[PDB]
Amino acid sequence: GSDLGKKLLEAARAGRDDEVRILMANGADVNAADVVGWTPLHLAAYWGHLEIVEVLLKNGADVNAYDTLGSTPLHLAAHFGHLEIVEVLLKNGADVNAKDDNGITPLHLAANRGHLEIVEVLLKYGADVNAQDKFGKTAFDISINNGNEDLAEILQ
Amino acid sequence: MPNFFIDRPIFAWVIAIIIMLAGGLAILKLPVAQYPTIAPPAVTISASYPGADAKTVQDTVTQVIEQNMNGIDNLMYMSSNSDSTGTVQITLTFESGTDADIAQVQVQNKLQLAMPLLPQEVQQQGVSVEKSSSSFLMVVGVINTDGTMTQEDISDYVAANMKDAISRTSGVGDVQLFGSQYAMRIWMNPNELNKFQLTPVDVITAIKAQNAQVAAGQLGGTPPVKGQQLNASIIAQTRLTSTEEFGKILLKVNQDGSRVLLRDVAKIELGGENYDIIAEFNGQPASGLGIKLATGANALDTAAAIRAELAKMEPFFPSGLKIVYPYDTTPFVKISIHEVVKTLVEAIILVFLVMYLFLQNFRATLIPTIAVPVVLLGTFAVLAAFGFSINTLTMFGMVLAIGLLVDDAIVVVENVERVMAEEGLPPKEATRKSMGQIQGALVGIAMVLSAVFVPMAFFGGSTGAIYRQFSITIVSAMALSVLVALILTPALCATMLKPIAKGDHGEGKKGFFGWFNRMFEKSTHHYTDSVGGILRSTGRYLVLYLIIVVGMAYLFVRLPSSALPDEDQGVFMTMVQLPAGATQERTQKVLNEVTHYYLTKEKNNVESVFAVNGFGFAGRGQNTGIAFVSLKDWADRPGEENKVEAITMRATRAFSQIKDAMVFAFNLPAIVELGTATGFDFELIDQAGLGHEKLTQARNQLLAEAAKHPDMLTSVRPNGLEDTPQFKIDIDQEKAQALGVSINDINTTLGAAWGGSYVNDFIDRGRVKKVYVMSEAKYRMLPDDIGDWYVRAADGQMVPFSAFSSSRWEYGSPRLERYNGLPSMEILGQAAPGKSTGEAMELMEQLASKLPTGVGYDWTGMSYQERLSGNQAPSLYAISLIVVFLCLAALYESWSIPFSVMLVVPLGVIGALLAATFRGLTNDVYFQVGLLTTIGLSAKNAILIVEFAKDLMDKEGKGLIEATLDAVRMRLRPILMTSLAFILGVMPLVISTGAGSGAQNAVGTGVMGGMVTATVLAIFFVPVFFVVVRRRFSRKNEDI
Amino acid sequence: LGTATGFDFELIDQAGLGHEKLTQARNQLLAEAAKHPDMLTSVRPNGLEDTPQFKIDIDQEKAQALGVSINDINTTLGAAWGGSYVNDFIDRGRVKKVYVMSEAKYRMLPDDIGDWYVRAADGQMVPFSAFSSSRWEYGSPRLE
Amino acid sequence: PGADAKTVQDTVTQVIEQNMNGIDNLMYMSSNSDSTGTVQITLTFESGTDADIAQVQVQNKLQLAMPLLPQEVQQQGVSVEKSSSSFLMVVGVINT
Amino acid sequence: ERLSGNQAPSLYAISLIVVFLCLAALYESWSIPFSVMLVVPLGVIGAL
Ligand SMILES: CCCCCCCCCCCCO[C@@H]1O[C@H](CO)[C@@H](O[C@H]2O[C@H](CO)[C@@H](O)[C@H](O)[C@H]2O)[C@H](O)[C@H]1O
Ligand SMILES: CCCCCCCCCC
Repeated sequence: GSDLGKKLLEAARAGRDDEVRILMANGADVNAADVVGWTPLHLAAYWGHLEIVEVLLKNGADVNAYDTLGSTPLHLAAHFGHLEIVEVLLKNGADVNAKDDNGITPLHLAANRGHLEIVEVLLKYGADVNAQDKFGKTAFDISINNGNEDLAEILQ
Repeated sequence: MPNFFIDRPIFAWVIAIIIMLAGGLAILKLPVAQYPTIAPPAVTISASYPGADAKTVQDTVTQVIEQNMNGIDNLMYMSSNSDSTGTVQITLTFESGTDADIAQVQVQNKLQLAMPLLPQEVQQQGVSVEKSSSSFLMVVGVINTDGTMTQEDISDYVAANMKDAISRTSGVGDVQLFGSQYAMRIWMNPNELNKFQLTPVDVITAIKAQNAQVAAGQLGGTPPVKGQQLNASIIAQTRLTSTEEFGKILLKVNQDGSRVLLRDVAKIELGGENYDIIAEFNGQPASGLGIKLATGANALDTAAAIRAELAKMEPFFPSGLKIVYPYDTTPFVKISIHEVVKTLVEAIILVFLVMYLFLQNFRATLIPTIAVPVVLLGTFAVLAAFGFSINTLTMFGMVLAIGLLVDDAIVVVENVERVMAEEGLPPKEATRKSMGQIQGALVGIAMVLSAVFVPMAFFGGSTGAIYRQFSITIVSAMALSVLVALILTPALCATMLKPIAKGDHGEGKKGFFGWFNRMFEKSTHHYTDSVGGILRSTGRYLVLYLIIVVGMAYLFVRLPSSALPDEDQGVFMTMVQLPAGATQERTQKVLNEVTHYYLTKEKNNVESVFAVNGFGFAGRGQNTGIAFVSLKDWADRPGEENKVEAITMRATRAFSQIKDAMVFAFNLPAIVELGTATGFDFELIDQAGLGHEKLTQARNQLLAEAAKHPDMLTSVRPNGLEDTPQFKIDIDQEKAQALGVSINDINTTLGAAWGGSYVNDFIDRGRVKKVYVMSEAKYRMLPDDIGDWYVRAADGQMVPFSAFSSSRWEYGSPRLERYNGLPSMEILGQAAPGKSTGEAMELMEQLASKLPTGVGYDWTGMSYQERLSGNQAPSLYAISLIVVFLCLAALYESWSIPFSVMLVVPLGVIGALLAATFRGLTNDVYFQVGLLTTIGLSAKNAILIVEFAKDLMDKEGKGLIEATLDAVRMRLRPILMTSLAFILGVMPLVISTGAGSGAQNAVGTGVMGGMVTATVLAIFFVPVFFVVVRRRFSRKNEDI
Repeated sequence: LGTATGFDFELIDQAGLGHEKLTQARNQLLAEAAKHPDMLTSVRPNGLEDTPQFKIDIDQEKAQALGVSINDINTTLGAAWGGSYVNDFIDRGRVKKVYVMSEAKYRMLPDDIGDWYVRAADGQMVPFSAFSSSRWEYGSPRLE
Repeated sequence: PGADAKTVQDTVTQVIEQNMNGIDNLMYMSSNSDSTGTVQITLTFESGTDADIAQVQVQNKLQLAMPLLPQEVQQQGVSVEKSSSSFLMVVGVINT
Repeated sequence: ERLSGNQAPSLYAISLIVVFLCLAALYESWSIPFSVMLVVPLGVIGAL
């Protein structure tokens, strides 16, 4: 319950790159968490603030930090098409096969929204193509259900 | 007319008494209110969807209703809010002067044909259409001192045994409850439900079946058989009346033969329909009623009527139940009136003193003491004829006019006292000659004054509505004043005034009066000598006149303009805003800190705090709150330190070390039904189906550019709430079908359990109320509780939610805004110190055009009104100036001489501007009407001077210089008398610090400053104007 | 305008007392009004008096035990004894209503209740006498 | 149709009555609910009240209680009329 | 009836005052009007 921790969370969400840098120098906790378990790196990934993702990882932020439902920055980045952020997270040792409480992986979420570029990068970093969610669904199954043939070809 | 009534003094009296009677009768039966209808008429469509989120409300209710809001006349704009509490408000604002009855019915008629498209759940709650443009008369608070009743217990009694009886009280319009009547609560237990293989669906089904009112016909019903002996109603199932009866509802019979009753799977109690609002009054549980005033209803009667009707139920109340008044606008209206009446009485006894100083007899001093009151009374009868009310604007309209009404009395009585002393004619003959000189001018003055004030009424919007109150009031009183001056004051002059010896100016008297008469005679000689010298070198003073026009023009641009001044009304607001995801309990801790502070550190000033949890002006929900701070009477709050503006700043500063929660105290605006009035009101609109997330990006992009210009723009902020974490749950349709679980059973179980469901009605102590099913609190708090809930498959097995559902955190809006049927975000802000709102608006437009393609904008509220009332402002000044010229041209029978009068305008303006600029006030409506009444009175003085001068040149064939100097000598005394009486009349208004002093200061200061300069400058410049104007514009006439 | 002679008084229940207690209060006022024939004359109620009503209770347990839907019961009782507006038809080019109801002779007396059968889930026909009881009780034919 | 006084009162009359507010120039409201399944709610307005404005304000309030009424009552049609007017004549029709 | 009760006397008073003021203007006198207004009961006694 640190004041500077709450400011960083709000600052990293709105995309204040310079205010982050200042709060980092002032000694604000990089791994401060919401009520729902979101860190600044969660928010930066979700809203697509690349520089802040790079700045937070440079100041020793947990790249594999997980929320109360088991979702990581990579889950959010991969889901909502932030390709540049997916590359940076994976370059800083992000768990490519991270399972949320539903057994959903970055590859599932990327496949769900038909982000071909992100899917191909996740596969390059060794994403388990046969990984099943709690319902036994693979990325390929998701692609077939959505009628995405281009994406189905890649996972076959 | 004067000659006729000089011979018939009793006829004159009869007319005056009839006017007084008509006035006094109007005063009794006229509606009294703080303000009239200023705010443009507005109709609000209110609907609720219990359990629904902002987007569910928007996409099933708001958009559907909005798409059918067309073919409606006089619609300016439409705005809507859809929030996380399942509430929607669509506001349709109509043009000023739109029939509010016609507006409401045209909206209702369009809504009525969208009703079948709305969800049944929304229809059952009832979709109200109301006139929202009206303001709160008072708020009745209800508490239980015994501490026996909870918020829900109190709210029920107020809803079922008060709300209606209050609506029936004389002059009462709209009424809104702080809570709800009792609803029968079924608090379901998922453990017990699963244990007997049951779901919320079975509970709802069982309630509809076993809580039913059945029509069963009659014994011997029609058509009957012959010989039938008995006719009797058949009574089958009737609505349940108690928690006991609801508990006995048989859900199922087990195979072993045991019974599952509703009380075996649920807790059963009387509770609220809704729990999203917690109201407190000095920390203790409370309900209440927000009462509104009806069309042309007396506010002082309605207030007294309710207080009397509530005292009639005092014995009928249960033990402890006490009525409190945390918000009432009646006490401020009574003072606002009493203070205005005090000013009118003070002004009359001041005219009495000034009339006895100059004329020095009690017979002459009574004529203005009779004529002025007659006109004031008569005006009310005229106001009653136009359908106006006794309010702040019409009340101060008479205060601002008193100078014009007092002059009409003095001008008549003085001119008779002059003629008698100069010529030695008897009173009756002196009045005939005296009235003969002024009669024609007084009629001409009326036409000129009309042209000054009448065009002020033809302003559009809310500013025009304010202006029109002064326009009609001043013109009405002025018109009556001239009528009374041609009927009564001549008759009274002829009969009451005693004769004066020829050449007797009271310098033969002794003591103080003897000194004054000798002193003023010398002063009058010195004045004519000073003017005589000024007229021999006019050229120099025309350059001095230009310096005043330039000086005026400079002060006019430098002086900031305001709407209306802030007032201490014995109330103010404290808004509470906790961060995203903040709970009811956390918000209640902050309101308790705020409540405690006011009852502790402001114990001497504050009477009560009405804390409201779950409602704010930015939006509503668990992270928002408000506190109505009710102050003690002004009589117990002496000094500026104990005023609303001082307590406000003390509180806002005291709420700095607050435990991460935004808490600001602020005073109410003059007209609350208008809101703020300072700054601008911007709408950012999505006009290409971009989406809410992209509209936020564009909003953030605009706010960042607005922060780059602190020079021009200040406090540019969004009015709405920010996106909050939402718990998104996905149903797997395949796994649901695989397990044989109906998607309807799933969504009904989730919906009814977590959201709550309105099943049907029951009868609580003879009154129909709602039955709600919902999960008991402890089984619908956290995500892990989702797996406690089981649905029954076709095969009879119980499947948990965890089997066929996944969940994740996702951001979404707790308050979705729309403008003109498109997604919008409202942005507030103001021009920085020095800069004008017009300049600030121009910048916002240029910033808005840099935003992404598909993003547009529009102006709303006071920005829409200003942008509209701009092109008409200059034309109405031009229309006024042309008609004044044409009136003066007809009076004097000349195209040139009118200029000699119209040049006197800036002489009064320079003083007002200096006085207002010196005292650091603003260019508000009170200042602006103050200029017109100052310019009007200065113009009237110039008209009477030029009349006398022109009369002498025509009637007696005198020279230009002789006639000019004769005129200014005759017209000095009456000018200085009116000026002095009026300057003293408005002196209490300038030094006023009490209740309603904000308005009094705005009236008095500009008038006192303006009158001082107009008085001193005009007596020297008016003769200069006539001489210069007559010499330049004339053929071979004569200077001899 | 109506009558115009005399007065028009309204006695109001303002504490959820109930219809039976409002009558008691009304009777108490009319009795005191009769004690002053000097002042008041023909002080009478405008409305009707409470009449015998045939109150029928459905046993929810026995209904569920026999597999008889409470909806089938209330629809059978309602439509038969009360009558039910089903839908519209076209009589000589004009739209008019279709009503279902019991023929007079099967909805006159309490004993006729046992003539009416509802079908259970199992397909058997259950009479009203199986799952219902009845008694005489007073009630208002005109609630003001 | 088929409903008793109390069934009419507690499903129709009370529901309509609870929504009869925000109506201008209302002196008093009275209602009858009878054994023939009939309800009459009478709203009497002040002398000089515009009867057209009175009817429409009542209708508008009734219209937003209609979804709360039993389907059986809605199907029969809920009329809003100016009852203050008097009978000009009664036409009788017979078959000789 | 309960409503139209407080206004009954005032309307008689308003009528009486205005009649007096009308007669006062006609004859140009505050006294002579009384000579006319005293005739009211002469007609009333017969009707009753
Ligand atoms: C000679 C110069 C002319 C000056 C006159 C200017 C008149 C301007 C003010 C007129 C206001 C009087 O209007 C009248 O006010 C009183 C209270 O004061 C109100 O009366 C109200 O308050 C009183 C307080 O005693 C209560 O008893 C009463 O139940 C309530 O109705 C009337 O409803 C209103 O009709
Ligand atoms: C005619 C020459 C004298 C001019 C001066 C007159 C006095 C002016 C005082 C304001």
